Amino acid sequence: EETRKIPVPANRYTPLKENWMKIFTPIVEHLGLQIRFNLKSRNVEIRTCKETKDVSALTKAADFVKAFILGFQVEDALALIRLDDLFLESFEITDVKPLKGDHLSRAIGRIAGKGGKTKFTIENVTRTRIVLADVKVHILGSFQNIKMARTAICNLILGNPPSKVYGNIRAVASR
RNA sequence: ACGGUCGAACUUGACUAUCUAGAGGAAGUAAAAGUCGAGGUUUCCGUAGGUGAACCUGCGGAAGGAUCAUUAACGG
Repeated sequence: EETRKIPVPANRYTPLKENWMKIFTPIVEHLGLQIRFNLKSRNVEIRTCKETKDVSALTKAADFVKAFILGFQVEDALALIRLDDLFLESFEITDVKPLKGDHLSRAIGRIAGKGGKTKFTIENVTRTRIVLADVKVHILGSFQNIKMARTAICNLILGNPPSKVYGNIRAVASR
C-alpha cells in the first residue's frame, strides 16, 4: 500500500472545509483511492486500496490536492486529474529582480492589474492558471504555456507597462 | 623789492575713466543647388565609466507606475 501525505497551512484550512466534497468525490468515484484529513498533524492522507488501477493517478491525486493547497481553484485541480501533461511552475517575484518595499507591492499590482483583469487576460491568452501569493507566483499549464505566461509575468515586473504586455501577449498567442 | 598767507593753474610720474584714429583678428546674417560622402516610447534622482553631447551601463534611492484571490479558532 502506497501512502501520500501533504501538509495544509492554517489559511488553507477553511477553503479545505468548504470544498471537501468536490475533493473526495473525484478521488473515490472514478479514480479510486482512500482519502482522509489527518486532523492532529493537519495533513492530507492518500492511500491505495484493492480498487486501484492506473497507479500513476495516485501521484496525480497527490498533485491534485497540492494544487488546492497552493491557492488554485478546485476545477483547475480537476484539470490536473483529467489531463496527463499539466504542470506546476513556481518562482518568487524577487527571484528575478531585487525589489524591496513598495516596489514589490507595485510589481504585484502590475501582475494582477486593475480588477484582476491583466492577470485574467493572460489565462485566456495562455490557457494556464496563475496564483499570486504574498511573494510567490504559481503557474499551472503545459510546458510551452508555462514558458509563455512566465515570460509575460517577467516582463510585467521588469517595469514594462501592462498595456504593452497586454497587446504583445494577445499577438504572441497566435502561434 | 625780501618774506608770509590764500591760492587758481602748469610740469612730471602712478591709479583710473572717457572721447576719437586705428593695421590686424575672431562670430552671426544674406547671396554660391559649385566640391566631397539615427532613434526613444515606464518615468526619473544622486554618482562613476563608456569619445564632448546623446544614450547605454555598475551601485543606492523614488512613484510623480494598473491589488486579483485565500486569509481569527476549530491539532497542542
